Amino acid sequence: NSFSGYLKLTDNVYIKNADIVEEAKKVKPTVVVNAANVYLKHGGGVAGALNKATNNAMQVESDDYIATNGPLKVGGSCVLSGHNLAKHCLHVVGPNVNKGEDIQLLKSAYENFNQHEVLLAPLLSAGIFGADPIHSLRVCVDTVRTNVYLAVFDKNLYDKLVSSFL
Ligand SMILES: O=C(O)[C@@H]1CCC[C@H]1c1ccc2cccnc2c1
Repeated sequence: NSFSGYLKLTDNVYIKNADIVEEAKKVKPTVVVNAANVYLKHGGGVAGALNKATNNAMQVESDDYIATNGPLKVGGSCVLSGHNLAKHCLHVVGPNVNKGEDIQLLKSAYENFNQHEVLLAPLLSAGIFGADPIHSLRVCVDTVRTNVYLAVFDKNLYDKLVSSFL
C-alpha cells in the first residue's frame, strides 16, 4: 500500500494516470480489484491484462473457483489470491450495460469495495462493459466509503475525470 503520485479527489478516492498492472507489481497492495465477468474468464480489458501479468495463474485458480462454487452474480464479488500482484484479488462484476444489464447494479458492484480498508482498482463497467467512465467515477464516489486508489491507463480519460471532478 505504498502508493505514490496520486491526486486526492474526495476524503477517500485517489486517482493516478497509471497502468494498474505496473502499480500492482511495484506496490504489492493488500487488495487489487479485477473488473471481472460472472464466469471469471479473463479474456480482455483489465482482466486480460491482470491475468497475463500472472502468466495465467489467475485463470487456473479462477476456473477451479467456478467449478466448485459456480458463477458470480452481476454486482457480486469473490476474493482469490493476488499471486505476484497483491496479497488478494477482489474479482468484482459490474453490469455490462451493452448487453442490457442494469446500470443500477454498478452501485452494488462498488459496494463490495467497502469490505476492504484499502484497494488498488480500475473504473468498473467502463471500457468493454460500455458504461460512461465519468458516470462510473461518480458512482464510485457516491458509494465507496473505504480508501480507493484508482489507476486510469488512458491519459485523455484521466485528464477528463480530473477536470470533471475538480
Ligand atoms: O483506465 C482506463 O483507461 C480504462 C478505463 C476502464 C478500464 C481501464 C483499463 C486499465 C488498464 C488496462 C490495461 C489493458 C487493457 N485495458 C485496460 C483498461
